[PDB]
Amino acid sequence: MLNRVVLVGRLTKDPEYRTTPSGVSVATFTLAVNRTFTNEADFINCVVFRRQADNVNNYLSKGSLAGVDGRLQSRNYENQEGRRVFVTEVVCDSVQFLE
Amino acid sequence: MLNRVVLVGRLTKDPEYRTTPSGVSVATFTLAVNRTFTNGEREADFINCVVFRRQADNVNNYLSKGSLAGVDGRLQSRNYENQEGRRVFVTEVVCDSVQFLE
Ligand SMILES: O=c1[nH]cc(F)c(=O)[nH]1
Repeated sequence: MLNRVVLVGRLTKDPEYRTTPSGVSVATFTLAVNRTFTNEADFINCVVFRRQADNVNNYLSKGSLAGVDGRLQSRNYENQEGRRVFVTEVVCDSVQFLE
Repeated sequence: MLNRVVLVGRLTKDPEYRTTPSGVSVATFTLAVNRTFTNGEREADFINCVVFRRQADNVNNYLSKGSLAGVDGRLQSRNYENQEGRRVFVTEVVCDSVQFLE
């Protein structure tokens, strides 16, 4: 079914590397996406698969402007405090490096 | 900045329909959005949506568990403390429009 999300925002921190529970490598970063209206940003976790993870970790850093096109994915997991965390993330088909 | 979400899916439950403390209609539901790829089995994503005003009224009046719907909106994050004292991070789709597809 149709699942498409597009964002332009600035990274809140330097991107990271991580391995999925199944051992697949990804890059992760958080995008601060300023709203168009007035009463503020939204903070959206993004996930890049395969070698695109290397472009993300080398070209972007905290404050970099980026654009993402991808799909929204839900998952959940138990954190270290033994707590069930529910997340909705953008799994990126492409990341555009705007600056 | 650019922030756009489009989804087609089916409601996992009857929408929840209420009037906020500002006086606006509010509707919430979870859209089960099937993935295009397959594992052979095909998995789904479960996206929390919220709609306000006339679109909320329409959602309550026409959508029910299992209904096919299309949403066009924006992705919003927020924070809250639960009664256990834990910070909970919320990501949901705030719908500008809902399309009824059945
Ligand atoms: O962050 C993630 N994105 C997609 C996945 F399939 C997963 O396991 N973890």
